[PDB]
Amino acid sequence: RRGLGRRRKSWAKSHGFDYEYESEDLLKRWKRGVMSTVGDVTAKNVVLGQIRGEAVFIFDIEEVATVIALHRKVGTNVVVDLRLKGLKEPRENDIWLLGAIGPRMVYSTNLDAARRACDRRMVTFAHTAPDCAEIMWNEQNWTLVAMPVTSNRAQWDEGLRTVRQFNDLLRVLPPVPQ
Repeated sequence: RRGLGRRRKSWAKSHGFDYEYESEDLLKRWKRGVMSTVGDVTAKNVVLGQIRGEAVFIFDIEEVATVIALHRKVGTNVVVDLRLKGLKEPRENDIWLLGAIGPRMVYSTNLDAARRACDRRMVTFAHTAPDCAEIMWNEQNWTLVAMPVTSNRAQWDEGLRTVRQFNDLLRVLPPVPQ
C-alpha cells in the first residue's frame, strides 16, 4: 500500500533487476489468467530481470494484482491454470475443470496433458504454495503468478520461488507441434 514504489525499487535493486514506473506495452503479451478480466490498463511499478538466464517481469495491474511472469525455455500449446477454489473459473471457452487439489482447482485446455502434469509433486505444491499465489497459469512461452497488490517484499520473494516451482512442474507439457 504505502511506499509501494520505493519498496519495489529497493527490491529490484537487491535482485540486480531494472525498475520502471510504467511500461505502456508490457501487458499485451499475455492473454489469460488475470489478463482476460482486465483491459485498458498499463503495467506499473515494473521490475525487469532474469532468473538463471530466463526473463522475469514483475508488475502491478492497478487494483487487480501484482503479477510475476517467468519465461519458459520450451513453448507449449497447453494451458494449465491453478487457482484458489473460491475464485471464479477461467472465463475462456477452451479451458475446463480437471479437478480440485486442496485449497485450489486445476483447469486446462488439454485435460489429458494436465493429468500427466498433476502428479505427487503437483499435489504437494498445490497444498504448500502460499495462499497469496492466488492464480498461477502458463501461456505458450511464460508461466505466471498473480497475487494481491497489497503483497509485500517478502511475498514478492516468495512469488519468485513459487513461479519457478510451478514452471518446473509444467516442464512436462508437450512442445508446440511443428
